[PDB]
Amino acid sequence: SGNGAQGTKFRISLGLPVGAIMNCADNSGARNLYIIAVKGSGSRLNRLPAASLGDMVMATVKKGKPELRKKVMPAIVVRQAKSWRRRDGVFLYFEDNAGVIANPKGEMKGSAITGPVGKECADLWPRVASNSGVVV
Amino acid sequence: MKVEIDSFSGAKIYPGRGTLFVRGDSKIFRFQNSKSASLFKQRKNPRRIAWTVLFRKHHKK
Amino acid sequence: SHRKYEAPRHGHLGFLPRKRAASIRARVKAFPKDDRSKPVALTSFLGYKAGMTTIVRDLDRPGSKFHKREVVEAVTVVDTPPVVVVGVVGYVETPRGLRSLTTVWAEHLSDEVKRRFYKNWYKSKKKAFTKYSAKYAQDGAGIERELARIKKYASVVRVLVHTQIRKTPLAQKKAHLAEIQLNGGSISEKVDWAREHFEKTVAVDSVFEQNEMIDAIAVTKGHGFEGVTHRWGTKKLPRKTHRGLRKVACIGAWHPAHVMWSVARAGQRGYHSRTSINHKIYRVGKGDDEANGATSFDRTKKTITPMGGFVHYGEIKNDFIMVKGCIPGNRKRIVTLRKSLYTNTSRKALEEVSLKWIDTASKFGKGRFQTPAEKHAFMGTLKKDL
RNA sequence: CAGUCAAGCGUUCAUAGCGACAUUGCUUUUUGAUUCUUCGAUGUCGGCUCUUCCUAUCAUACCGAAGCAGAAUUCGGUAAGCGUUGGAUUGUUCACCCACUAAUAGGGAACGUGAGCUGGGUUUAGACCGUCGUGAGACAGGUUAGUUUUACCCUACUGAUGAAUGUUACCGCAAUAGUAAUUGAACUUAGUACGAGAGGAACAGUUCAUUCGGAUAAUUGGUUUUUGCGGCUGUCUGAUCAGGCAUUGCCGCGAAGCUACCAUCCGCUGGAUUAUGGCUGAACGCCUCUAAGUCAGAAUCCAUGCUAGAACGCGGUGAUUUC
RNA sequence: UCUUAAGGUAGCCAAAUGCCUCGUCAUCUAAUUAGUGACGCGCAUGAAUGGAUUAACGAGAUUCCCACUGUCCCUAUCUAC
RNA sequence: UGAACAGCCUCUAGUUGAUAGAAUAAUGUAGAUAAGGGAAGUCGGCAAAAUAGAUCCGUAACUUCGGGAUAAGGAUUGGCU
Repeated sequence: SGNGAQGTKFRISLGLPVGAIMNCADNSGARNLYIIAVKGSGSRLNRLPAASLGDMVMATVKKGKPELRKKVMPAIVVRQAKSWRRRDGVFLYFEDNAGVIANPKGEMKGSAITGPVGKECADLWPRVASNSGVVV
Repeated sequence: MKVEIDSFSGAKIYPGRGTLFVRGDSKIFRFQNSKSASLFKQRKNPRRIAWTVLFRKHHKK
Repeated sequence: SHRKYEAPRHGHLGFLPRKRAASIRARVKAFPKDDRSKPVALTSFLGYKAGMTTIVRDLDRPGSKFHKREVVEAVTVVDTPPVVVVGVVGYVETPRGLRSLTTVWAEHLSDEVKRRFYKNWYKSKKKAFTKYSAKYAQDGAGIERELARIKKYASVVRVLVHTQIRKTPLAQKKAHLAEIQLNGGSISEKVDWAREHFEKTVAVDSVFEQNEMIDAIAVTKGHGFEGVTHRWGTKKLPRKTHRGLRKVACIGAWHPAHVMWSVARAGQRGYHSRTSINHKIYRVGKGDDEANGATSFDRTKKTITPMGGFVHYGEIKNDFIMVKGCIPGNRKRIVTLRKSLYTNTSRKALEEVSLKWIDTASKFGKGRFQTPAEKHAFMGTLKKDL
């Protein structure tokens, strides 16, 4: 995670490599995100920084508000839609994949969340489960 | 623990088995196998697929 | 010049050479340490891998996310019929390593072990160990001399065992015959323990018990001749590659003017002797007992055999070990079981494991029930059910 | 790349770290200088791939000195075990940025590597434009287009057999050979130590992750010739049931199979050490880690553990053929 | 202030033409030696040695967008030969 | 069938010739398919894939007033009476 770790991430199998355009979930004024890095990444030769649910990432909003388009900013995936294995043998998935903008400490820059969140990112980032509607 | 019901076809899902789809409005669907999973992505109607328990209930067998 | 990005060595040099190992039975390259304080018992066993499955247990570790909540994890089934101990051999050490001197057998021997010694049972004169039994049919007249020789000498005595190939549901009808180094008690206790155990069945619930850090020794399943990329893990070549994209591109610079040993290249993949460590046995179960696949929370009579049985194997009417982990080898493969080599804890080796639920789902596909009575109770009657 | 002396800088202090004037050298990645070799041809930039090697260390391990209160950060020592990334533009080597990182070390193997690739470059012929030339044309001045040949030989390698030790079968030994697991983060320790405050540590324990590795298919996900079941099209067998063909007619599902950090498991512990700190103790009646003796310790090294068995290194056991 | 026969007028421009040069600025992109719009002492642009402009066209050359995808992250599977 | 001497099936007619047979490793040549992501791969989106007929709704800049234009971007299509 970095700093925002009340609990570590058991490995959620990767489903959003670099360049992915994952939707924006908040009330910030953005619409969709573009993954440009992974914080806490790996490093293997000719291997992308591939993130998953709850990975703090760098991203650019390609599209929206003029003060939120075209810059570098941290983000938190909340929805993956690549099916991963929880410890208790259940593979769940979505069809949307999305994240929120964050600050480098971990509160959301936007004060709402559109849609469900995951239990993993709920346990891993506490401001989300405050700001989520539902949690699964 | 407990053993469950297919969200399409109505059959016991012993855990370890199956997948779990969630919609954008947070709707939780469970599927024992890719037969029921792919049929829901093809939006097949449970009251029409003739081995579904909803078929069983709608045709009273 | 110099390699434009640094990357790992693709593959592990220590498992060179990658040849087909010697036999269908795995060699054993080490044993537990000999110590007189432990009583005289085995250190190993030979069972068969019959199928994999995946059970539900409780995790109990103070600090996980899933402390005292549900998990479900992969196990492996090894059919373990209690083997017939006959005979023992003797090793004495030298600066040229160990050296054998003696091999003593039981008097009566079985059809399975003499079919191990034969190659043409359909045409044999049944002449096995006959003058050996002529040395037998006496008290110790040409026997107790080598027995006391082993007592006088011979630091390591290994029990010979052979499996029960008639009790496995296979069609091989030929027994495996292997060894166990006795690392309990002192030497005279070892040899008269074996002298007792001549023609005697020895069992896994006698040698082992639950929550034990065990080892598997197996020749992994064969996979023929092989391409370099799946044999070693190399990045493929692009589409525009005249002569082949499943290749390793360079194989060396100019000088060394050869192909170096480490350079990845084709060969055999599969059928390899390996030995894995750190397993935990999750059930010691009995074939002369119903409810084999029943845990403490279930308490319903159901065997570990799935409906329709394990694919390529069948029924588990012997005793069985249900152990954690991916042990190598496929179904029907003889695998050598072993105790540990080290007294680790990690706060892992000593965890009490609770059995809650066992997937007896149909491995022949993706099963929808656990029990044919359950299946009939669900679907009701059928056309075939009059 | 690395030293020697010390004018000074370093608040005061040459040497914490630096260091002018001089100086003695060391490597071949430069670039020259040469022309010793191949001009009856050594395929030629760069990149993609892949092994191995150097230590002149960027990170990891242990330490020592700091202008080290703590945090960080600088110097030095041992070691080459382990790791050294995703992209932008550029044909690019290099560069310059955006980031990730524990860190983005220099470098080599015929400026590794073309019967391994590609052919963007340069490097023929087509054509333009620019400048020069009276023209022919010239230009490491621009641009666009331009066929990238053979392995069946020998040797190496990787795997495979295989005659000869009386025959045959079985059980082992181990001389030899390689070796790997590596690196963070969270909690707690602790707002503790420490610090005027602001700030703010490390050891141990627990829990996961990065990179490598080696297995495995129970589930999941992938693959369909099971042409297995069902559906659809056009035409043929008078019609139906059934099917023929469309180079697997298409499509949904689908076992058996194989398979992914795209699935789960798993990666052992004993010793001898170097830098480094010491004990006893001289020479040098004081002192001293050193001269004789000796202790503690690294990812080192050697074992354990692992990997095939010398197909000319061995051991045991069994049965060894008649009318 | 000299000179050559006249000394670049309409235009176009880092252009298929610009050495320095990866020009300066704007745009483009997280990020651009590319592209794009401008600026002009433009080494060496410029008038049928044709200038500029342009609908439609074009197996021409080039940058971005959308959908798209095994090109790749990272490979795997079946068939025929 | 079909817009059709497209591609497919058949009639008449001609043929059934091209070395076979056994197993079906690696790598090929030819085919295809792939979960999440969607040029990041590459010099360059080369290759490959995705849109594809008919009917109807509707259509920008610019224009040499002829075009652009099937622009774009949507909808329905089978069978039976």
